Amino acid sequence: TTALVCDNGSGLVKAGFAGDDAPRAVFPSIVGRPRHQGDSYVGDEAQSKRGILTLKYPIEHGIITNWDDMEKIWHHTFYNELRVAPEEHPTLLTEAPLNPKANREKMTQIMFETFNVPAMYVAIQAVLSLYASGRTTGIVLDSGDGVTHNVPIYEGYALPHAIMRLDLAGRDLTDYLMKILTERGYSFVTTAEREIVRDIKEKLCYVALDFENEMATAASSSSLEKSYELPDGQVITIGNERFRCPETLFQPSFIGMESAGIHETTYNSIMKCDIDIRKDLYANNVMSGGTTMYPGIADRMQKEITALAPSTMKIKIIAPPERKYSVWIGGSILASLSTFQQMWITKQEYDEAGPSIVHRKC
Amino acid sequence: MVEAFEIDSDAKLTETKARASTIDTEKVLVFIDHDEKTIYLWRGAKAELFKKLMGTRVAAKLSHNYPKYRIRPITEGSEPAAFLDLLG
Ligand SMILES: Nc1ncnc2c1ncn2[C@@H]1O[C@H](COP(=O)(O)OP(=O)(O)OP(=O)(O)O)[C@@H](O)[C@H]1O
Ligand SMILES: C/C1=C/C(=O)O[C@@H]2C[C@@H](CC[C@H](C)/C=C\CC1)O[C@@](O)([C@@H]1CSC(=O)N1)C2
Ligand SMILES: [Mg+2]
Repeated sequence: TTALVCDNGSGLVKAGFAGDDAPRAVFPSIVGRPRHQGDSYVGDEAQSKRGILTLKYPIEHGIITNWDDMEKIWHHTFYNELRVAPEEHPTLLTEAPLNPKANREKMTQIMFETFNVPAMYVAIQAVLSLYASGRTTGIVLDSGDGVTHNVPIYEGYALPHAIMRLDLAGRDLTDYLMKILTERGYSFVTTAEREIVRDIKEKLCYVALDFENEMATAASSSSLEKSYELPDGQVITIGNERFRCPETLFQPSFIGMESAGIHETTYNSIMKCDIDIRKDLYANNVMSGGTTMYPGIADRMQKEITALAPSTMKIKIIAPPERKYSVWIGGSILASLSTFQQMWITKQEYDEAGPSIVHRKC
Repeated sequence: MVEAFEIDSDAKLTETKARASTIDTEKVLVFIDHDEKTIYLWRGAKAELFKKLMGTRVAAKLSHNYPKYRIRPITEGSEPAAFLDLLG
């Protein structure tokens, strides 16, 4: 009778039981296959053999694109990670902003017809993160492994006409750090070496408040350079790579994208909303996702938004300590609300209407 | 004339008196300004998510009584001047 919460990311699955403080199961959203003879392994079991296996990510840029492999991830989630029978548990799932209607229907079809869930619900990831912050109005910056979104939300509901999508997130930043590390003579190329650079990115990168000055003083700076110990015991040293990497979020041309940066897409998103709610959005900028973890990102965002907004506008950037999992925590909170029990889509209702019911109740 | 309600922690709607001291950071309140055909939904800074969610639902039902009134969600610390004059 306990509800399940599953947040399917491009990089990581966050799954657990409604009412838990945090996701019990966090594991890679991959399916690996051995190269020879042209079975499969899911999640942690795929990475444990990352050498002999070819990896596929079933979710790309937050959108499910490989449904057979997605089914394996859901089966793995239920039976291996959570150790439940899905037909016994209402299941709350998440989706990306602007998820196509056919995808939402397919997800519902699979949950009821393949896994026989007794009930389910699909919620927008950014909406859950706002709820987790204690708000029903605000604008969320959700940046994970595969996609970044700006999502304005008013009185509980996202405004899809004003949502911005940016195909720039943590995986692209890791790839960029790999590239600029060649300037110090370092070669990181393989899948495993990419994982090392991801860890370097997470441990040593930060967002400069004034990028241009940070660059110009990088030479004379005593404390910019940091060391990192590799698995084999070898040490590397990096300097301005620490902040050039996540600067890409504000200057996507660093990787050859001419999209605006996340500060500008935040502004553009707000400007597509009605004048009378912009003040509420400026005062409630909530960040979520692993790629908003960089030290300094909130202060830089405050600075940039202030330069674009009206001079008298109250601006506040909220970066919760739990933002790596706030989407999941929001779903735990929602699925535990007594008022939400009417919002579940039951098997009875699916058998009557079919997958189209998800558009009406979600 | 002006009325004032409160959305409780146990979901009820209760009337309250509609001036100055009723404001408190942990409440969600509704004020009906008949002169301006406006329903103010006031949320305090420390209002828990589930009163905010239900404050939206309470304002919508009260608005069934006055279907052409304007519904204006407002927040502690940044209320419109018209609202401020309304109470003090
Ligand atoms: N401390 C950190 N600093 C910088 N980046 C981090 C940190 N922790 C995690 N990340 C990055 O966040 C990404 C994973 O975050 P998250 O789980 O929110 O993504 P996701 O939800 O799987 O992807 P998406 O939401 O884009 O589909 C990875 O790229 C990881 O490198
Ligand atoms: C600890 C951890 C973090 C993460 O975000 O991992 C996810 C999922 C992972 C899947 C491949 C990896 C070999 C398996 C598990 C690593 C999971 O790919 C990522 O590392 C990708 C590749 S590099 C990067 O920055 N994002 C992100
Ligand atoms: Mg995510």
